[PDB]
Amino acid sequence: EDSDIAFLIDGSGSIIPHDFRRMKEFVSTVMEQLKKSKTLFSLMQYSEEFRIHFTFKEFQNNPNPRSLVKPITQLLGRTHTATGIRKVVRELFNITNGARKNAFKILVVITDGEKFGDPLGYEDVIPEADREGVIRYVIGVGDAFRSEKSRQELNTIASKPPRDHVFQVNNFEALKTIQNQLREK
Amino acid sequence: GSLVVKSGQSEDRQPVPGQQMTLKIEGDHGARVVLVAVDKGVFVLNKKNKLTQSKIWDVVEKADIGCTPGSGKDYAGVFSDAGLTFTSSSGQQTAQRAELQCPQPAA
Amino acid sequence: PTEKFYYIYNEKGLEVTITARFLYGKKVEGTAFVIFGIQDGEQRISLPESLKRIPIEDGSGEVVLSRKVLLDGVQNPRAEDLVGKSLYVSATVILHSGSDMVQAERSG
Amino acid sequence: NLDEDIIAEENIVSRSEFPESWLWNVEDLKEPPKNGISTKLMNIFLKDSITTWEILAVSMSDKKGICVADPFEVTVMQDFFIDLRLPYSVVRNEQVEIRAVLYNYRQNQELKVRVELLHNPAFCSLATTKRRHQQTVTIPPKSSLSVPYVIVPLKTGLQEVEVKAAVYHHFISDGVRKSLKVVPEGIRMNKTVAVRTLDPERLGRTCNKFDLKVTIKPAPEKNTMILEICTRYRGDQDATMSILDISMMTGFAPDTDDLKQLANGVDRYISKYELDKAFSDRNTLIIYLDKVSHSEDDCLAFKVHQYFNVELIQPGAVKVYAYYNLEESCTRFYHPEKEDGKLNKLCRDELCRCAEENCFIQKSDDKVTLEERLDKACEPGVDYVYKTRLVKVQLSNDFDEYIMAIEQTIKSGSDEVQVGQQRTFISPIKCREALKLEEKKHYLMWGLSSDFWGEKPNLSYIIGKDTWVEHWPEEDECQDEENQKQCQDLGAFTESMVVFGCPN
Ligand SMILES: *[C@@H]1O[C@H](CO)[C@@H](O)[C@H](O)[C@H]1NC(C)=O
Ligand SMILES: [Mg+2]
Repeated sequence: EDSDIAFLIDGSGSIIPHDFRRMKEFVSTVMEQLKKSKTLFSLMQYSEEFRIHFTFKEFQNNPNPRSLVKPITQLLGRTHTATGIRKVVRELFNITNGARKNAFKILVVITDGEKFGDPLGYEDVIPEADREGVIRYVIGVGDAFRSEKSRQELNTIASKPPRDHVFQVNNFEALKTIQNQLREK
Repeated sequence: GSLVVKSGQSEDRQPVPGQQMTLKIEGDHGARVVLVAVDKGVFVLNKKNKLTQSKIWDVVEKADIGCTPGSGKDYAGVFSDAGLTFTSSSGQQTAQRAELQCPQPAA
Repeated sequence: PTEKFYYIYNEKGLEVTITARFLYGKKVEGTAFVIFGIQDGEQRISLPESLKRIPIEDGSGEVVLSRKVLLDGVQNPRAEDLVGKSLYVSATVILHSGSDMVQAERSG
Repeated sequence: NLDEDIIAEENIVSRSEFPESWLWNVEDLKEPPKNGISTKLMNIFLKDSITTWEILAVSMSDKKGICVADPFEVTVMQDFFIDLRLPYSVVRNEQVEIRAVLYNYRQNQELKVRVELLHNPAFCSLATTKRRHQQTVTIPPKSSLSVPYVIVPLKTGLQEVEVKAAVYHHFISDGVRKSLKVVPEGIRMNKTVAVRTLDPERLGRTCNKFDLKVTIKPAPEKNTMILEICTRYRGDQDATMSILDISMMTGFAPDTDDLKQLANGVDRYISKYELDKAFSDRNTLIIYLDKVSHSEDDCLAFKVHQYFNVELIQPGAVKVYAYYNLEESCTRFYHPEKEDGKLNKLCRDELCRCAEENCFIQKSDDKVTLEERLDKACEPGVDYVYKTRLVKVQLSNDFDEYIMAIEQTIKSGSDEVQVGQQRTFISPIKCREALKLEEKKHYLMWGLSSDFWGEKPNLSYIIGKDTWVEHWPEEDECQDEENQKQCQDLGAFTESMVVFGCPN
């Protein structure tokens, strides 16, 4: 089977630079320790404006993740989470960027759980990921769990069940649930 | 053989709408399996004429050629009651079988 | 009904247990409409005096048709004609919501 | 903007998929067998429907043959959810009722919900585009609440309804999204006169069992009113147990003790729990009757109280039927000023649109300068801006008609308007007095191309949420020093609108 892995990081100002560094480094480790067959990686940084830091084509041609992740900055915008997702499903999972049909499609949403200024809601874009069939792993950060409505924003983003998908970034055993879900898949 | 439909992730308290579930099917080798999931709310409206493996055998056992649970009046009827014909060179033979359906007339 | 049939001399009359439950796996709290009738082959006769309006208690209920009430209805009081007649029961239960409504039946 | 602590409707992923059956699947058993058993594990998705999913299967191997299975049960639910209960055969262009039941299976935690009936241009609801309809409620653990919602099916066919309920100081939300069939009537033959000029210019090359009179009256001495019902049966002999479903005008509740007083009443009964239910969200009431008469009026009445203050109030609803038959029911809606309790809409030969949004664009703001005045006049939406004089007035129950005398065409739009012309502007009856409008007065007015009632040249005008109207006095009525500031901005609005025209 075909392992298509996408990565969506928040860059909003609410992301303190230390949270942000953890994100970039955790992603790079996620890919690194996901060194395994037939896995493809693409990334976009999301805030109030979006910019895909690498596509799948650019990844099959460049396997070194550290080379892909170093140049990434913070955006310091607003937080258009909902809009970011249609940018993931409509662009990253397009055949034009490398997307293969009948592949295991996973989205890694890495944010603190605070959408703001987004004109789009979730009731259009979440059922979209499900009608397209993308299994959504969410990685909350900093104080993504201090508040109540943030952490539920996460389960709102994460596919069900959220206990199996919602994880903190510093936790090192966020991969093994998925690293393993493929070993006989 | 055997066909079984059970969950494949016992480690779940209660399924949640939208969630993926691992379904463990055990079965005969090389078989084609035909599936259905029904809202049990349907059965609240109607549950007549639903399919069972035992309804299937009812059909087959109903189709049996024998027409008696036991013996017959003589050597011959034991065979014919069982759905058999016996014929020997000496002349002893089962009666004739002239009907596809069992001999109770108007039954 | 307690026993699949109706015993003609059962002094109790007939005790009936109402089980009402949601599809998802939870028990229902409400109130019931119980009506009975008789069927003679293709000929059915409704039994108007027996309708009872009765509560439903934590997914469980009991209703009792006393033999006194039972016998007052009957048309021809006791005969062999009565045998060969079966009974059917129509149940209409309304939730505390007042909204959802279910028609149920035991026949034969 | 009172409280900041709820999940936004805009982010409430509803329940979507409710198949009455699915997974018609056909899968093949390739697995290396152990024990003489190949084992298959098909990871799937759980539909947005809360029910136990029964699974039925059949193994057709050519060697052993067919084989039915032991059905499999997958028990699905959430702690707190909704299910929505609708009819099936509803009729377009007829006000109806729905009921939404939120269940709570949390064992010890009560809940406060803000739930919105979601806006739909296919339905005449209380929910305009911009004016939400959010009801706030509370739930006892291990209990569910019935919420009524009366609507008008404005269109035909497969219409979906949505309601999103969100909670406070807790986690989940939910949403129901469920379709059904809407259909037409076709009569349009109500007391027609022989030639009523109904025809256009360019074409061509029901309670049959029940008497039910419900009237809600007021009280003598927050606010309490009287509910009155008056019922009968039409037949040869009196009828069996009849039922009433009664639902509360938004934020209403009956008088707990008069409720008790009535239940001891002859031929009547309401169990204790729906009778000692709490004043917190006691909202839907069911009353069962021993029998109903075919011979005369047996009425009933009792008190209702106002638990929460909102200016606009869903009609109450009252649905009565024989215990055995729901489908030959009779439904009435009540409202004290709305006769027969029906929402205001606007109707032509077979079309209607919902007239229930704010009467006109909100007045009395601190800001009345040319700057904002022009901005709402320089917007593209403004098709027409006229200045007329209130010439004639047709007042009526439905709507109240103001006959306007256009002398000048300031800015025509998609309109072909001649000079010295008389045109019909409408305002709903609920709005009439709020407008403080008098004939013989000049008015400078504006609206949109979308806000034109009819087709040419037998047309009319409608004052909507965003229509702007303002009276214009005479020359002898603006010379006052008090009235300077108004007539100042009128003169400068006009001239700079006139000279410059529109910017673009
Ligand atoms: C029939 O006329 C009455 C008023 O006389 C009105 O209330 C009702 O809406 C009309 N019905 C139809 C179908 O036009
Ligand atoms: Mg931010």
